[PDB]
Amino acid sequence: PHSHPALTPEQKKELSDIAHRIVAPGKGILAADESTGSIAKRLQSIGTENTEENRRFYRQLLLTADDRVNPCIGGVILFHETLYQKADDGRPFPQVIKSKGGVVGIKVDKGVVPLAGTNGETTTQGLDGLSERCAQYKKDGADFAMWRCVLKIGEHTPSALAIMENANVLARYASICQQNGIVPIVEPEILPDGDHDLKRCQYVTEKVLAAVYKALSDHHIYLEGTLLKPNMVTPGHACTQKYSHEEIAMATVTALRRTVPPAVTGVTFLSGGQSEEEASINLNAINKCPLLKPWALTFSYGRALQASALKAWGGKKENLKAAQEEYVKRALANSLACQGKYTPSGQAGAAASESLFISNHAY
Amino acid sequence: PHSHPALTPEQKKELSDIAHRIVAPGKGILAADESTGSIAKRLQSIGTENTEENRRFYRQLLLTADDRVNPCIGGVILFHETLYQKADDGRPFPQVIKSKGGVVGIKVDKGVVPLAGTNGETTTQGLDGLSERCAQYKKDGADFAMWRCVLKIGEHTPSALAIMENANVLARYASICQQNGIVPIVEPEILPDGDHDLKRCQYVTEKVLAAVYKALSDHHIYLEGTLLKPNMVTPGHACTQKYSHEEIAMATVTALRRTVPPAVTGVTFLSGGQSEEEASINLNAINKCPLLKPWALTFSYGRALQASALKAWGGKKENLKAAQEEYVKRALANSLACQGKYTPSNHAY
Amino acid sequence: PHSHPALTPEQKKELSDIAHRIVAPGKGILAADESTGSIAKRLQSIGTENTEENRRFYRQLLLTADDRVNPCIGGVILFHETLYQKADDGRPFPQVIKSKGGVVGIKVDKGVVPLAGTNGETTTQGLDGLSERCAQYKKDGADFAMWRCVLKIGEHTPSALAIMENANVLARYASICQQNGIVPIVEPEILPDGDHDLKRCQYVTEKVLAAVYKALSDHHIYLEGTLLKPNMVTPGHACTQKYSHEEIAMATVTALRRTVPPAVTGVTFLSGGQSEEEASINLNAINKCPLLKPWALTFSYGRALQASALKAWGGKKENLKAAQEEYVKRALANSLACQGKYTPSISNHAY
Amino acid sequence: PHSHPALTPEQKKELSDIAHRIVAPGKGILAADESTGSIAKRLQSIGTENTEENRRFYRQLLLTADDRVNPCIGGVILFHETLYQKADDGRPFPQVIKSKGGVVGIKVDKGVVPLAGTNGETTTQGLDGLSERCAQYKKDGADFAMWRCVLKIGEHTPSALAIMENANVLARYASICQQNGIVPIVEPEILPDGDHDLKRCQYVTEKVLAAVYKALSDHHIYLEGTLLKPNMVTPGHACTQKYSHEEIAMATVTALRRTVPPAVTGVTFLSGGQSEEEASINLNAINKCPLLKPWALTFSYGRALQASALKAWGGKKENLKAAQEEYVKRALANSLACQGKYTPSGQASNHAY
Repeated sequence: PHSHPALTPEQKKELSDIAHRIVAPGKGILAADESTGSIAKRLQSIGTENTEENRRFYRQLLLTADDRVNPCIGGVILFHETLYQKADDGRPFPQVIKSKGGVVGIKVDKGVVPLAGTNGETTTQGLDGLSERCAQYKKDGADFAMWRCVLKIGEHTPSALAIMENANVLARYASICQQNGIVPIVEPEILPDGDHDLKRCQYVTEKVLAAVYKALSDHHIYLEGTLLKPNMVTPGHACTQKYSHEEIAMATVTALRRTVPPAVTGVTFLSGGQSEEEASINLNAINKCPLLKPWALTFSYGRALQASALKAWGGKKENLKAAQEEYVKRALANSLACQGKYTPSGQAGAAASESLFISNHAY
Repeated sequence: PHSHPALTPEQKKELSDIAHRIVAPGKGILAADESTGSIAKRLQSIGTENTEENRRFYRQLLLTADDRVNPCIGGVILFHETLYQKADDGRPFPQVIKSKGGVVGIKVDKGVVPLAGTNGETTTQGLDGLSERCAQYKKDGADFAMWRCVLKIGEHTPSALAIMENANVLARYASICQQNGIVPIVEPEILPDGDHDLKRCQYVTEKVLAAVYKALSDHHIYLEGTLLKPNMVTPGHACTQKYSHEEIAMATVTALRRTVPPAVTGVTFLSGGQSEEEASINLNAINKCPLLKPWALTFSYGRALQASALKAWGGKKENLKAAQEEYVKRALANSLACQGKYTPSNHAY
Repeated sequence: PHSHPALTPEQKKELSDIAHRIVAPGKGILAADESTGSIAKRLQSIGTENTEENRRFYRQLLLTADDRVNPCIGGVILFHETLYQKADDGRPFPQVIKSKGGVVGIKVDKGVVPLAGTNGETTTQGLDGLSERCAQYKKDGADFAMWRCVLKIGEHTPSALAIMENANVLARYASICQQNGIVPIVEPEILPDGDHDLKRCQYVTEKVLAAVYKALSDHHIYLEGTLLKPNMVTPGHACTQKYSHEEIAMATVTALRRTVPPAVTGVTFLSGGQSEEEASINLNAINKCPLLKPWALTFSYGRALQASALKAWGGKKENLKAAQEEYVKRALANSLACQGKYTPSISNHAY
Repeated sequence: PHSHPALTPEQKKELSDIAHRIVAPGKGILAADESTGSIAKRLQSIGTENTEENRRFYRQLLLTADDRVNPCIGGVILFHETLYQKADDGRPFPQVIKSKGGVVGIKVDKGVVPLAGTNGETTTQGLDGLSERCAQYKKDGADFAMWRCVLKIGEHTPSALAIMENANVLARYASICQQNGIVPIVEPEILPDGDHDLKRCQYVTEKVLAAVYKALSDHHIYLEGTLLKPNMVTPGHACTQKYSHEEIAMATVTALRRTVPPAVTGVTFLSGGQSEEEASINLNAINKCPLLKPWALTFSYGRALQASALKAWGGKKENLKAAQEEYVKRALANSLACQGKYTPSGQASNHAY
C-alpha cells in the first residue's frame, strides 16, 4: 500500500523514449537473434555449414541492406555472438544498426526448461547474473532486450502452473531490465501447434495475457517502458476449419483490447511459423480492424523476414545482392502492413508463400 | 485451458449496447440511489422528515426535470424503493426515465461488512439471491446495476486481503448481473480520507484496479458489457500539499491507462465528496488530458449533481422549479465536462 | 506484515474448547441438518408425507435415543427449522442434545449457485447477514456451524476458478463464524461422481485442501477453532478399477498429512453416499492407517447414520423403538470406527 | 485437475529415505557451507588468512572430529569448493562424512538480489543450469541441497511481492532438486533484525510459511522428500520487551503447527545469530513444548556449532585438538536438545499465541 519508486522520472523517460522509437509509425523489428543451434537448422536448409564466419556473413547481409529498409526497421534483435561481431569494414554490428536509424536489441534468456509435474510444459531460465549482463549490454550498444516463454494449447495445457510461473519469470526479467536502462520486450508465445480452432486460441491468449499484466503489476513494471511480443490469434496449424484474414485480425485485436493496458507502448507480433506473405497480410488486416487500438501494432519477425533471403543467398557470397533484395522486399511490405497500407501484387515467389511452421520451435 | 461460453453472441450484444448507450458522447449518470439511511443526513440538513413521500417527491423532482437534461443523462441509478414508485401523474419512475432517453439502473449491494483481522477494512455483501433479484429488476425496467466496494488509504491499508476480497466479490456480482441481461457497473472506491498525497493515491488506485481486472478475467467477465466507477486520483482530504486540476487529471488518466483494458466500454467517475464545481472542473481536465484514452470518461454523480438542488428544495413543494433548475445546471455542466468543453513531463507520474 | 488481532485470547479459548469437545476421543457428529427439499425424497421412499410434524417426529426420534449414543455423539447438526422445534416433553431440541452431552450445530449456507463460464460448476451462497444470524443462533444454543461447498471431478473440473472461489467463500464464512463464538466446520466436498480412479481423487483432494488452507490463512482464520469436513479419498462411484479399504485409508490419510496443518483440531468425514457399513469400515481403516495423524479423525455422517433408522421407522409411530435401535447401532459402530476398534464381526510411496 | 506424476514411486522412496536419515532421532545438521566471502569475516576475526588451504584445514577439523559426533550429525552441508577437497589421508570429504554416518549436502543458491520497487527487499537467484548442477552433485556424493531466501520485518516488509516471489523461487528450486534425486531443504529465513516483538515475528512467520507451502503445492513438490529450515520465532534484536525460552518455544511450535503439513519430514532450525548456548536451550525448549509436533524438530546450525571451535583454533595447527573439542561439545549438546534431553549439566497459556 506504500510506493517505493522502482524508477526515477529520468529513468522512465529514457525507457519510454526507447520503446517509442522502436515502434515508430511504419517501423518494425528484425529478429535475427537465433542461437547457433537454431540458426544451424536454417543454414542446413541451404547446404551452408554452420560456422562462425557463415553466421557473421549472413547477419552482415541483413544488417547492411540498402537504405530503403531504414524507415522500415525500428529495431534489430541480435544473439550474444552477433552483438560482438563486425562487418567487413570493421564496424561493430551495433554501430551498423544505429547508423541506419535502428535501435539495438539483445536476447537474454537462456532457453526453456521442463516444469516437473506437467504434461510437457516449460518455463524459461536466464535470470542469474542478468543485472550485470544488462549493464554490460547497455554499455555495448543495446537499448532493449528479448526473453521468450513458450506455452502450448492442448487438453490440459496451458496449465495453471505454467501460466503463473511463466508470467512471473517474465515479470522478473522485465524488472531487472528496467533497472539497467533496457526496454524489455515481453514474449509469452502460445504455439500454433495443434488442431484447436480460432476461438480456442483467442480464449487461451486472453487468459495468458491477463496473467502476464497482473504479474507485471505485482512486480512494479513500468508498462510505457515495455513492449509486448505476442502470438497473433489464429487457429491451430492442424485445424480443419478455415478462417479469413479479417477474422484472424478481429480475434487478435479483440483479445488484446481485453487484456493489454493502453499504457503499453506497442505490440510487436511474432510470425510464429506463418509464411512471409501470410504474416504481412495478417498484420495488415490487424491494422485495418475497425476496433480502437491504443497501441502501435507492428512486427518483430524472425522467419517471416528471412525466408526468401536465406533461399536467395544459398550460402554463395555471389548471391549477396539477390539475397539482400528479398529481405528488403519483405521489410517494405511489413512496413506498409503495420500501417494498413499493404496489398500484395504477385511478386515474391513460392519462397514467400511456403509455410515456415516448425513443431516446438526453439531459438 | 478450455472455454465454456458464459454468454451467447446475443447476450453479449445486448450488454454491449446497453453499456454504450449509458456513456454515449456527452452523457453521464445521475446517481439517485441513496437508501433511507444514507439520505437521512441530507434531509436532516434541510429540516425535512425522512418519509417515503418526501423521498418520492424529491426523486420525482429530479427525474421530471425539464428536457434540457435529456442529452446530459444517459442513465439514472435508483434505490429499490424508488424503482417501484410513481410520479403524481401515475407514470412509474422507470417509465419517466426512459421517456427522457435514459437507461434505468438499480443499486443491488447490501452495504459493507467488517473484515476480521484488518484495521477497520471492509468487503461488501449482497450476493445471496442476487440472480433472482436481477431477473426481477430486469423485468421491471432496469438494464444496469450498481455495487459499491470501499477501500481506505492508511498506514497498513488497503491490505492484500482487502484488495483481493473486494476484487473477487465485485467479479461475482459482475458475473451474476451479466447472466441476467444487466450491465454491471464495477465500483472499487478508494476513499479520499487521510493526509496522503497524489502519488500515494495514484499508486494505490493502480494496484486496486489491476487486482479488479485480474479478478474480472478469472471470473470470465465480458468487459465490453461493463462500466468502471472509480474514484478520480486525488490527494487525501487532509493533505497539506496542493495540486492543480491538470495534475489530478494527469494522475487519474495515467492510472487508468496502466490498468483498464481498452475493451471496457466506459469509466463513470464517482464525485466522492468533491463539490459540484470541483467535480465538474476535474472531469473536464481529465477529458482535456493530452494522453490517449480508449474509453469514455464521464460521470456517475450522486452528491455532485444534487447539492444545490436539495438546498433549493428545502423540502418545500413551492421550491420545485427552483430546485430542478439547480440540478439542470449541474447536468449541463458535467455534460460539457465529459467532453472537455466546460469552463469553471508525464514521466513524473 | 502487520497483525490486527481478529480474536482475543478469551475468544480463542472458547472456540478451541468447543472444537475439542465435538471431536473428543470416540465421538463424532450426527448430521440431521437436511432441509425440506433434501429430506423430501428421503421421507418419500418410505411413503411418509413431508410435513412439519413428521420431520419433527423423525428428528425427535434420533435426538432422544437412549444414553448409549451419548459417548458416540460429540455434536449434532440441525437445520434452522429443527433448532426451534420441541420434543413431546416441551423441551427445545437444542436442550435435548446438550443434556445428552452433545454440542449443538446449525447449517448456515444457502445452497449452491452456478458459476457462469464453467462446465456446471458451483460456488455457495449465504454470507449476507450471516453475522447477525450467527449471533442469534449462538444465543439460541448453537456453538458450531456447517457450510457446504461442492466440487466435481470431470474432464475439465474442478477448474481453477471453482477451487479459488469455493476456498474463498469458505474462508469468509469461517471468519464471520469465529467473530460470533461459533466454531466453523469447513466443508469442501469433492463429489464421488464419475469414473475417475483413486489416484485422481487423491490428487484433486490434495489441490483443493491446499487452496482451502491458504485461503483460511489469507483471511486470518484461527485453525484451532475450526474443524474440517472433507470427502474421504475414494475411487469414483463408477470407477471400473476396484480398491481395498486399506488403499482408501492410505490415500485419505496421505492427502490429509500433505495439506492439513496440525493446528486443525479435527477432521469429520462426510459419508458421501457410502453405505452405512462401508462408511464405518473405511473410517476404521483410516484410523488404523500406519501413518501419523496429528488430528482426530472422526465422522460427520448424515445418510450413513440414518439409512436403517429411516427404513425401520417407515413413518409409523409404533416403530419408534425399532428405528432408534438401528440408529444406535450405527452410532456405536462409528464410535468404535473413529478409534480403529471397529470390527463387523507398507510402500506408501505409491501414493 | 489432472495429475502428471513428477516422480515415480522409486524416486519418492529415495527422497523420503534420505530426508528421514538426515533428521533421525538425536541427529541434526552441521552447516559448514560458508562461501569464501562469508567465511572471510570469520577468519580475520581469528587472525587467519583466507586461503583455500586454510579453509580446507578448518573444514577438515570439523569433519574429522572423533566418533562422538556420529550419532549427533545426520547431515553436513558443504560449499562447492569443499565438496571436492580431500582430507590429509587423501579421502574425499564426502567420503569422510559418509563413513561417519552422515549424509552430504550442498548449497546451490547464488545469493540474494534486490527486488526493484521494494524497501530494500530481495529474492534469490541460482536456478540457471541448476538441473545439470544437481545431477553432477548427486553423482559426486551429495544427497540434499540448501537454498536461502531472506525476508525482513520492517514498517512495510515483508511485502506481498517479496513473500510471493521468494516462495515461488523456493518451489522452483525444490522441483529441480527432486527431479535429480536431491532432497531440497527449503530455507525462508526471516531475519531477527529490528525492534519488533514476539507476536510480530510469529505473525510474519505464519504468513510466510503458509505462502511457502501453497507454492510447493502449486509446483507439485513431494513434501515427504523435503525438509524445512526456518528461523525460530523470537523477538527482534532491538526489542525492549523480554521473553523466556518457553515463550519462544511456544510461539515457534504454534507457528509451525498452523502452517507446516505433517507430511514434511523434518524442521531444521537455523541459529540466526543466537549464541551457541542460546540456540541449544531454545531448541531444547522447543522439543519440550507440550503441543503435538508431527515432524522432527532438530538443528541445521552454522555459527551455533562453530563459534567456539573457530576461536579455539585461532588458525594454529597446535590448537586442532582443542578446536575440535569445542565443536564436539556443541554437537553433543544440540543432539540432546533435538530430543528435549538437554540440561546445563553434563549429559545428565496457549491461547495467548
